[PDB]
Amino acid sequence: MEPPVQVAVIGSGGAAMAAALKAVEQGAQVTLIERGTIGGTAVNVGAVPSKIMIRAAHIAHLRRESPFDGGIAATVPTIDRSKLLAQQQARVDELRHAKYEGILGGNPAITVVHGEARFKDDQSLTVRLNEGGERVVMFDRCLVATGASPAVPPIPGLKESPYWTSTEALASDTIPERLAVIGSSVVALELAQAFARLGSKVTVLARNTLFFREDPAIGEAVTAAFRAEGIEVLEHTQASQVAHMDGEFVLTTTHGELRADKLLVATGRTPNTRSLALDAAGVTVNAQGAIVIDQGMRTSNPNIYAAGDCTDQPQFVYVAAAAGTRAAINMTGGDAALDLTAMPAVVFTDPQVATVGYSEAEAHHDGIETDSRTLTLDNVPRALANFDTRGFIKLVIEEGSHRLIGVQAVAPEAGELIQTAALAIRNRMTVQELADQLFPYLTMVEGLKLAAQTFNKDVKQLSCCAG
Amino acid sequence: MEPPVQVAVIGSGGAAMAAALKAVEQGAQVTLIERGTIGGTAVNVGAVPSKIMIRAAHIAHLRRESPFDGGIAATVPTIDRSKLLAQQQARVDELRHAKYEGILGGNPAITVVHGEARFKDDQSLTVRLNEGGERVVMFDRCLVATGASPAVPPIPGLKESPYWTSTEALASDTIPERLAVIGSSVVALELAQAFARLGSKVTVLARNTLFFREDPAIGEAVTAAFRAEGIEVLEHTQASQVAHMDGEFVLTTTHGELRADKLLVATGRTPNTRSLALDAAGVTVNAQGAIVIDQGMRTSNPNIYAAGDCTDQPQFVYVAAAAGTRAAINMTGGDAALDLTAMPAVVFTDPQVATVGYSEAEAHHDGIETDSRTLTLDNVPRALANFDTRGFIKLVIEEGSHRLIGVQAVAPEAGELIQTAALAIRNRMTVQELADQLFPYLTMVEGLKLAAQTFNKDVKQLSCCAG
Ligand SMILES: Cc1cc2nc3c(=O)[nH]c(=O)nc-3n(C[C@H](O)[C@H](O)[C@H](O)COP(=O)(O)OP(=O)(O)OC[C@H]3O[C@@H](n4cnc5c(N)ncnc54)[C@H](O)[C@@H]3O)c2cc1C
Ligand SMILES: Cc1cc2nc3c(=O)[nH]c(=O)nc-3n(C[C@H](O)[C@H](O)[C@H](O)COP(=O)(O)OP(=O)(O)OC[C@H]3O[C@@H](n4cnc5c(N)ncnc54)[C@H](O)[C@@H]3O)c2cc1C
Ligand SMILES: NC(=O)c1ccc[n+]([C@@H]2O[C@H](COP(=O)([O-])OP(=O)(O)OC[C@H]3O[C@@H](n4cnc5c(N)ncnc54)[C@H](OP(=O)(O)O)[C@@H]3O)[C@@H](O)[C@H]2O)c1
Ligand SMILES: NC(=O)c1ccc[n+]([C@@H]2O[C@H](COP(=O)([O-])OP(=O)(O)OC[C@H]3O[C@@H](n4cnc5c(N)ncnc54)[C@H](OP(=O)(O)O)[C@@H]3O)[C@@H](O)[C@H]2O)c1
Ligand SMILES: [Hg+2]
Ligand SMILES: [Hg+2]
Repeated sequence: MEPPVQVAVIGSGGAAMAAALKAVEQGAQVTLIERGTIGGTAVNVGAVPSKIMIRAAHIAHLRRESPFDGGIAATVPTIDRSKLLAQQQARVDELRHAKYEGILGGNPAITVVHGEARFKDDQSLTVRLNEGGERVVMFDRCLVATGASPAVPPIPGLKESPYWTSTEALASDTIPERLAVIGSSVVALELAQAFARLGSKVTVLARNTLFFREDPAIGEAVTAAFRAEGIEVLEHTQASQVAHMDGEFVLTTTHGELRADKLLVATGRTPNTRSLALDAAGVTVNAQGAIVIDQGMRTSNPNIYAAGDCTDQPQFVYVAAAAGTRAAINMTGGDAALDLTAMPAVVFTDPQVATVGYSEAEAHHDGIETDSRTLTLDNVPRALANFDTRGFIKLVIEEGSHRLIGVQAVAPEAGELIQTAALAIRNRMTVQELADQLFPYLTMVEGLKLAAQTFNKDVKQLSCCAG
Repeated sequence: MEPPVQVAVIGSGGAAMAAALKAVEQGAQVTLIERGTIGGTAVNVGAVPSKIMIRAAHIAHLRRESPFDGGIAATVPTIDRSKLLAQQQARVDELRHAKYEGILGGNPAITVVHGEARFKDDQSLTVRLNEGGERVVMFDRCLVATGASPAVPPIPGLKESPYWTSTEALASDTIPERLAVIGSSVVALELAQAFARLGSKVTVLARNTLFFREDPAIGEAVTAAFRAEGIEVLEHTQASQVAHMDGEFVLTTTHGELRADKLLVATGRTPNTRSLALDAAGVTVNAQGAIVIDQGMRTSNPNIYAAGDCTDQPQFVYVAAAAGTRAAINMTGGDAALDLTAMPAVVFTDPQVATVGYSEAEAHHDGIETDSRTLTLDNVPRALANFDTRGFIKLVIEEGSHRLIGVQAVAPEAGELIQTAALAIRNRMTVQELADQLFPYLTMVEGLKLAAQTFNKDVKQLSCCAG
């Protein structure tokens, strides 16, 4: 009779949870090791609390102003951040219980160990237990799903100052009068706008332009939107010194001296791999410290897998979970691979950013010949009816085949409409085929159809829902 | 040398516009006859003004209340309906110019005639001109695209009372203190909620239940939502007498006497065909007065076509436009057919209703064996993060193949997510295939994936974005 496979999982985030559950489903016995709070980043200090805070911010903003203020009075709402934080935290705590702790605890084929794991060799871990002492965890296969942590640039004075990462910002019980933000990508900008809408005077120090690594139309639209609601965006601006004196931050910058009550540093994340003794198990990392893996999540050691933010994978919980599931399949004798060809991504600013597939520049880099169309939102009936035409929908096609290969959008509800684009790309549709489908009038997603139609004719001279 | 085909178009709405433009593109000479305002229903008195008013209502509602009121103060906003109406009307007038009048006037192959057309015979019309007298319009082919008008039930006292249809409601410059609504489908309920949110005390007299012809889960959710925000929904209630006395409506009902300042009657629409002398051209109508057509929009007379609300077609401007385009193709020697298999539909209540493909009941009626899953919105991360879990997402599949054949949703942004469902149905995807696609976390559209996963496993015991 053959014994259950012994699977060790390091972490308890989206990747680890998916792996643990799939491994048990496949008949393995799981030992899961977590050094901090169960659930990792998405539930505790990431996606969930951030989206809640952004929704609160949206309501505050719309109470302050709207495109219908000519006929609907607005007021500046009083904000009780203590109550908002309590509400936010209760949902976080509830979800941690329901989807993480309750699922791990209610399964007898799973042992949770509260401690910090490192590799002893290629078939065992040593765990420094949170209650002191150690245990050894022997395994047949191991998944490393240790995630990442906020990166901190070596700006003089920053290290010893009382600055915030996303964690401390989300956990804060007060809205600061003045918030400085160093960074210019999704964490910085999601949180900058939320804090601004909840009452902070926000200044963003962007070392280049916003969303510098994305199609430049994205940063252009987001920058304009931010400035329109009173967020200061200092482009090509870095702080050379941080100080905290007489109860406030003092930043020395290329733009002059800036003062603020709180400072958010949102300058990327780094993989959590330095405490793992990966060399002891022959697990290779890249120049950023990320664990190198193939499409099956296999490391340089055949019995060790890695998934999620501790690898080079896109840092989205749906990617981490998908990777964990497939790692578990492979740890239990299967043959699975992760396909990210139609992976959507959403930035929860207002307007939202959403992308899927190739930008023009990404396609060019991969040797693909392209064409594109960029439909400004003043051509989308829904945006016109809302009297808010900030943004655009951009479609990228392969030349010759006219297959849709990418979409980038800046729009309210961009995160909803992007999934239609994602399915169109998955199903290898041409823009003509997409345009010939019926879309509902006066929805944002109708903009995909209208953009697709501009490859053939002028949408300006097209009648209502022609197609 | 062969002459341009002479195409007559009756109407100037979505169907007529699409046809006129396509006919010219195909080398025909168009004579378009319109008795009233250019643009017909969607732009002037339908979709556009209604969606604007509903958006205004949404802002008013969120200024009044939200799930975040524990930490964000709310006020009752003053509403200036004169300013809101002016804003609404300016957008209507702008769009009529841009997409209808400017397009017709700027094309020399198009003659617009201001008058009421009827058939003289099967190759000509007589037009009663708005400025008096008549002209004859000879044609080789004719498209009838005359739309529909609000239906009015023969309730004693109603005919001679100063009641509203959707037209008068949308054009009103004041929000009535008390609004009674007779009707229980999309027009009644879209407008009931908009008026309620803008300040009216609204009472809906529904002769059966809300959305009686739809999957019963829809009406159940909408009814609960309406009651939750103080709209009275009187089910199985009809008015047997209308009177207008001492400046108010007095309705005699099965629920007792009801009084209101204004009365909206929203009890369907009827095709505009009685003034057409259709018998003179051998064009057959059905028992409702709708012009009978095939999938190519051809009537009983081979030289006459019909499209839009004057037929039995679904009354959506995107259907009318698609039908008009294809009628024009067929009028100019082509072979086109309209496929409504993946036709989405959206109700702009809050939460929205959206449907595509078959309900369980519709599938059963067509001999299709089905299974289904209904995911309540308290399982959707986005809804949880918004602290608003009103609604559900329901998926209908064919048994055996597991092909997705229908989706019904009641949710905020249901109209956006429904298009992903529409494409999945177009591409003949199984629920397993849909579930294995990556969706963005904390979007409403993620609910489609989560619902799809419940055909295989319990979503309650699934970890974050497992899949
Ligand atoms: C502010 C913010 C907002 C975000 N918003 C979104 C969003 O809207 N949508 C989205 O899809 N994604 C979002 N993300 C990203 C998402 O949170 C991550 O991509 C995802 O949570 C990564 O999951 P994971 O399983 O790889 O790692 P994690 O969830 O980070 O879990 C790793 C776990 O391993 C533990 N650990 C590490 N080392 C050891 C060790 N040696 N021994 C024991 N335990 C260890 C850690 O304590 C941690 O609990 C956001 C992230 C942040 C920071
Ligand atoms: C309140 C309301 C809200 C709506 N909301 C939406 C929505 O959100 N989304 C959506 O897709 N659809 C919506 N609709 C439906 C949409 O407006 C219609 O389905 C669409 O406009 C029909 O277009 P059509 O071309 O068939 O007819 P119409 O646009 O009605 O045009 C018919 C034209 O023919 C003219 N005419 C009639 N008889 C004659 C004659 N004998 N001679 C000359 N001219 C004549 C009329 O004056 C009219 O201008 C809504 C409708 C209403 C009433
Ligand atoms: N909605 C979501 O899905 C979501 C939400 C939050 C986080 N996340 C994920 O979590 C990860 C972390 O996000 P992130 O926004 O922190 O990082 P990121 O997207 O990796 O971007 C790095 C940011 O740091 C800046 N930067 C780096 N070093 C700097 C320095 N020395 N000085 C000033 N600026 C510096 C970069 O500027 P330049 O671009 O100019 O180099 C850029 O703005 C990302 O993968 C992100 O997608 C996702
Ligand atoms: N968002 C959109 O796409 C949109 C918006 C507006 C309109 N439209 C379209 O325009 C058309 C008209 O919509 P509509 O809502 O007026 O009609 P509808 O959807 O055809 O529904 C008819 C309504 O009238 C009721 N009714 C009929 N006779 C009645 C009587 N004698 N007494 C009381 N109630 C009576 C019906 O009740 P029962 O159901 O109980 O019989 C039902 O509520 C529809 O095709 C609609 O889809 C679409
Ligand atoms: Hg349209
Ligand atoms: Hg998730």
